[PDB]
Amino acid sequence: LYKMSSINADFAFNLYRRFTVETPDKNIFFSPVSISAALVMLSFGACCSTQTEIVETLGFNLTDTPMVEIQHGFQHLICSLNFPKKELELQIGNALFIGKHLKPLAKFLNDVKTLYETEVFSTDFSNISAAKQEINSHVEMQTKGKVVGLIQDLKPNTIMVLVNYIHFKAQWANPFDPSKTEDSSSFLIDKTTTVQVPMMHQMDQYYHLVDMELNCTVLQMDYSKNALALFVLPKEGQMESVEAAMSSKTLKKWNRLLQKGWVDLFVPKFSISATYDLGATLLKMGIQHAYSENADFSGLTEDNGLKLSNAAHKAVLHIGEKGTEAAGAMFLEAIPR
Amino acid sequence: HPIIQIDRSFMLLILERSTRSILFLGKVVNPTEA
Ligand SMILES: O=C(N[C@@H](Cc1cc(I)c(Oc2cc(I)c(O)c(I)c2)c(I)c1)C(=O)O)c1ccc2c(c1)C1(OC2=O)c2ccc(O)cc2Oc2cc(O)ccc21
Ligand SMILES: [Ca+2]
Ligand SMILES: [Ca+2]
Ligand SMILES: [Ca+2]
Ligand SMILES: [Ca+2]
Ligand SMILES: [Ca+2]
Ligand SMILES: [Ca+2]
Ligand SMILES: [Ca+2]
Repeated sequence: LYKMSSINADFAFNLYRRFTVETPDKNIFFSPVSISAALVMLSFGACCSTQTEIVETLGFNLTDTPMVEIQHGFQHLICSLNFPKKELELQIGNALFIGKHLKPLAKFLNDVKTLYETEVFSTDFSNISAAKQEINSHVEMQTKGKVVGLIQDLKPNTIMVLVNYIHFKAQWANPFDPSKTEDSSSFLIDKTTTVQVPMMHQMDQYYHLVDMELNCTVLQMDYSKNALALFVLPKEGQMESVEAAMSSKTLKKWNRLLQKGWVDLFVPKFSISATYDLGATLLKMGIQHAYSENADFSGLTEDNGLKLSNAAHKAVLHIGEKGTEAAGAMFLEAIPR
Repeated sequence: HPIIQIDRSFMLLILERSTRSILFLGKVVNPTEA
C-alpha cells in the first residue's frame, strides 16, 4: 500500500544522506528502488536474524508490516512498475547468476521467477573473467546500453551474483524548444566557480512552490504519462539544511502545497553518472549477519552454502529538451559461507 | 511571471505516480563532470 511507499522514500533519503557524507559536495545519483528491490530479493532466501536485519535496514518495522506483507508489497511494486503504460518506458527486473555447483532450492527459484521478474542463469564461476563479462553485458542490454561495466572486480571465489536493473525513458509533458536553448550559460558549482552548460528555456504553467520553512524552491515537471520530476533548488547556502529535512513527510507536505502557475523556467541540459561501493555502507546501516560465517540463507540453498561479500550500484541520467533517460543497476556478490 | 533559474546546485527526484515510488534521487553539483 502507501505504508510501504513512505518507508521506501525514507530509506532513499537516509541513504542519500549517507552519500552526502561519503562523497561531500559531489554529484549524487542513484536508484533507491533498485537498491531496495535487490536487498528484498536477497531477503526472500534469508531466515531469522539475517532476514530481519535486511528488512529493518530497509526501514521496515516487523510489528507494523510482517515479513510476509513486506514480501507481498515488493512483489506488487515490481509488477505495477512494469505494467505497460503508453509513452513511458519503464522496466525493472532481476537476474540471478547461480554457480553451477550450488544447490538452490526449487522454492527460491520458482518464486523469484514467477513473483519477482527474475531470470536465472547457471553460471560457470570457474571462469571468473568470462562470468564478469557475461553479467556486465546482460546489464548493459537490459538497460538499453546505458549501464556499462557495472562489475569492475569480481572476487575469485564468487559463487552467486544477484543483479537488479532499472531503465526509464520518458518525454516531458511540455518539451523544450531547442531553438530557445542557450549553448553556453553559467552554472554555479561553488561560491566562486561557474561551469558552462546548455540552458533550456520555456515559459509554461508548472506546479511549483517556495517552501517557507526550508527556504527552497520546488518545481515539478511532468512526464507525459505516470511519472514526474521534482527539482529542489535551495537558497544559496541552504543545501545542507534542505538535505537534512528531506523525508516522506516533506514530500507529502509538498504534494499538498504545489500549485500550477506561469513560470519563466531555465533548466540545464546535461548528463551525469555515479557509482557506489555499498558493502561497508550496508554493514554500517545494519546488515551484519548476511556477511558473516553464520549467515542464514537457508531459504536459498539446500546446504546454506553462501554469504554476502560485496555490493555495488551504478546509475546514469540524461536530461534534454525532449525528456529524460535514466538507468541503474545493483550488484550483490556471494562467496562460500 | 516568476523566474526559476536552475543555475546552481539542486536536488532531483524522479517519481512514479501509481506506486508513489522514488525511481531516482540525486544532487547535481556540477552538471559537466566526467
Ligand atoms: O498535487 C498533485 N500532485 C501530483 C504530483 C506528485 C507530487 C509528489 I511531492 C509526489 O511524491 C509523493 C507524494 C506523496 I502524497 C507521497 O506520500 C510520497 I512517499 C511521494 C508524487 I508520487 C506526485 C500527484 O499525482 O500526487 C496533483 C497534480 C495534478 C493532478 C493530481 C495531483 C491528481 O490529478 C491531477 O491532474 C492525481 C493524479 C494522479 C494520481 O495518482 C493522484 C492524483 O491525485 C489527485 C487528487 C485530487 O483530489 C485531484 C487531482 C489529483
Ligand atoms: Ca525499459
Ligand atoms: Ca561455479
Ligand atoms: Ca531442492
Ligand atoms: Ca545469457
Ligand atoms: Ca551564475
Ligand atoms: Ca504554452
Ligand atoms: Ca543447512
